[PDB]
Amino acid sequence: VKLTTQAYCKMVLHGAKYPHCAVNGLLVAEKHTLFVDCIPLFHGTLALAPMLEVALTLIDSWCKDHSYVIAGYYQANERVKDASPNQVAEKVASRIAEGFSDTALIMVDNTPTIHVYEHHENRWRCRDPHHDYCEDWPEAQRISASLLDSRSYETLVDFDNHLDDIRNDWTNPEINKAVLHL
Amino acid sequence: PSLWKGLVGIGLFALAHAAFSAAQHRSYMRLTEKEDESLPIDIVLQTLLAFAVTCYGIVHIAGEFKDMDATSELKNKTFDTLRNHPSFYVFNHRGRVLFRP
Repeated sequence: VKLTTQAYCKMVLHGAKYPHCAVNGLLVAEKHTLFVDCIPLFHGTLALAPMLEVALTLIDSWCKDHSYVIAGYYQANERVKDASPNQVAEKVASRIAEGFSDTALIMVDNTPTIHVYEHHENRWRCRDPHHDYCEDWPEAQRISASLLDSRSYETLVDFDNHLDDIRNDWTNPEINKAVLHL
Repeated sequence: PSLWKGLVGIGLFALAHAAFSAAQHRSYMRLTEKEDESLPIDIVLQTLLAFAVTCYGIVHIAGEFKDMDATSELKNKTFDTLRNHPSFYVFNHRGRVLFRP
């Protein structure tokens, strides 16, 4: 229900690296739930099955060895006003629900600025209209800007950039390595 | 290297000098009216060497060839530079509210 400064900073960095395009990834955690970090998957046209179902296994193979487990899924729509979840968000959340309970469907509202929908027997209903819980807002807002002003998103890499060149690390070592000292 | 241009320049200069030398020798032979009418091999060697050097230089300055296989030019392309259509651009994304509101 809470996100770590690393998860939030990686989310905002991937969202800023491709503003014109959509943003998607998988929030993975340790095995009440805290989102330690996210693995950003793709951008642009996301309504495609094979590359999305490859990321499932190619991230599980890393998390099972790194003692991690995938907990949630975030999406950022192309438009700046529309933040309603598409069919893809539901179809991916239902897939992780069968392997890990308490799945959170995150919608990055471009114009806080984050919605969290939870499934309770009927649908996916958000909680941001009522209230959204985080560990500490000012710390995250400071450390995010600290990496934003330096234009560090140009250095960030996601799974789509990794499928182009394997020399790129989808786990973002050089990002959280700077996050720890800030 | 990019020094081929200077090579063809020196070749053309030597060719012009050989042409001037041949003009001088022709003037001398028409002045003295000799029945030999044989160009000096000294200037003939210079003409041939300058011609060879200049031709070999312009063979290099002409520009390099390119592969015929189309699949070779798109081997470095990525879908991040093909999805974008400069005609159907839309400006109501998050970059407007994020970068310089």
